[PDB]
Amino acid sequence: LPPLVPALYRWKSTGSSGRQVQRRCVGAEAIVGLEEKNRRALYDLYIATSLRNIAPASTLLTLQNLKEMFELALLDARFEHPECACTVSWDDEVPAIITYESPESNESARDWARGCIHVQPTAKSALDLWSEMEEGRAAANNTPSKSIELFLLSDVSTDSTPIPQDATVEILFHSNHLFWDGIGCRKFVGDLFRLVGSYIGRDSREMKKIQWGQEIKNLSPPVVDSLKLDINTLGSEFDDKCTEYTSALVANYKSRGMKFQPGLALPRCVIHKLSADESIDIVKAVKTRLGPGFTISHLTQAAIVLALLDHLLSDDEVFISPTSVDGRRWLREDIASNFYAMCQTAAVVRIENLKSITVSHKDEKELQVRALESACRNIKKSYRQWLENPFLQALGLRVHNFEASYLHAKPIPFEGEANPLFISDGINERFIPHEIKQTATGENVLSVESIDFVVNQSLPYLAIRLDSWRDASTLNIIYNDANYTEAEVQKYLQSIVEFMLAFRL
Repeated sequence: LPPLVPALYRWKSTGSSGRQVQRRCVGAEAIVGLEEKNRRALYDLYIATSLRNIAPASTLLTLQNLKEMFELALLDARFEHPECACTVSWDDEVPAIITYESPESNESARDWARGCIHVQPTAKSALDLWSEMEEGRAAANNTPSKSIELFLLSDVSTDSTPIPQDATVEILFHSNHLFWDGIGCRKFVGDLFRLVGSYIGRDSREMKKIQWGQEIKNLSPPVVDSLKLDINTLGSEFDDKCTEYTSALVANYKSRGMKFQPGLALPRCVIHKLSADESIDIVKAVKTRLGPGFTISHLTQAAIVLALLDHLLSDDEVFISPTSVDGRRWLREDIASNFYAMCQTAAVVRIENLKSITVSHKDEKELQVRALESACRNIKKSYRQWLENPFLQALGLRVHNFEASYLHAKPIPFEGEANPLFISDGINERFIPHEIKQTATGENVLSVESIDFVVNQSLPYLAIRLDSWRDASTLNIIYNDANYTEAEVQKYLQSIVEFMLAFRL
């Protein structure tokens, strides 16, 4: 297994002015950056936010003036976090190249921001537009997505129609996954919602010009150089643990699992929003039944497994799932909480003795609870083997480099069957505010009602995401519609939800 490598991934000035820098991407970046996949938007991130106009009656909003305010916000945000204007290129190597260049002029910067914000008077939701964009893609037939763009939608006649009191404005954020992980992208949405507050109800042309060039130092530093651990100190324990992961990875590609139909078509999504009341009861049941260190994310992973067992093989089968985790805790404290580029690593969930946890929905509640509890303890114990290790972020970078190379070499890496994968997105309040306010007055202007986070799926496994907003948990399953019917995914999602609900006290 090739080593890191830190020098290989640092920012480099590409010319005399210092205004353009580039770096070879690393780890999970290399996976989502694979040229043949990135050009087809195969891992693109979308965040669908539904907002409600709760502003004072004297605040006049239109799609046209919202676009103007978000252009201003996006410029401020580019200064704070220039990942939003990085671009991608490739040579003959597997890892993508990430470039950042300061705007050549304030005019050029303004042109760029205008180019990233779009509006439509329409009744379509943000997710309706995702569907349309993916259908349109696809039909249009090979250019990588921008780091970020926004689409503002509202059911009004024109872009100068005042948005009625309590009317919905939807925003779809669309990002090339190369330049962010889910955390960084949501943090950036939060930043835009903060920054746009400066421009509601005002002389923006007269405001202090941004000194372009000065934001280069605001790019997230290279992950390798940001670690607590000195990677030069690594040895055979590190190599063995990396090999344990890559062995699990390769075996997961080849393992028995959920049947799928071969092919490739469009990414699709099925969403189940649990009520706040249900979510609070589920979280309480986890705390009570299982205690500290256990979470609804563990329970969801447990329910995924029980739903899989109920849906379906060898006596000694082990459920093995190479998952990804946020790597920020492995970064130095003064970097870790302000990191917008990809910062992901890897763990392997393992659950043995599947027969002992095989329960139907018609079995006694106590049997189901006991099965879920067993699985949760297996899940948490698994994570412990990975998360307690100080080299884990370094391992992620190294093994994900390998994974990118594997996926380049094997474009159809699953055959016949693929087990569902769980991704926890966590609590959205960490990153995005409940309201957009007029900053000068503190007045609420737009209520952020719902947040749905989607990542395009071009591989044949069910990718199951959990997050939370306003104390309500949402489960989303993203799948490719060549591989499953919507009905079977819905059936599976409902099964997972039913087991989660069964855990309630």
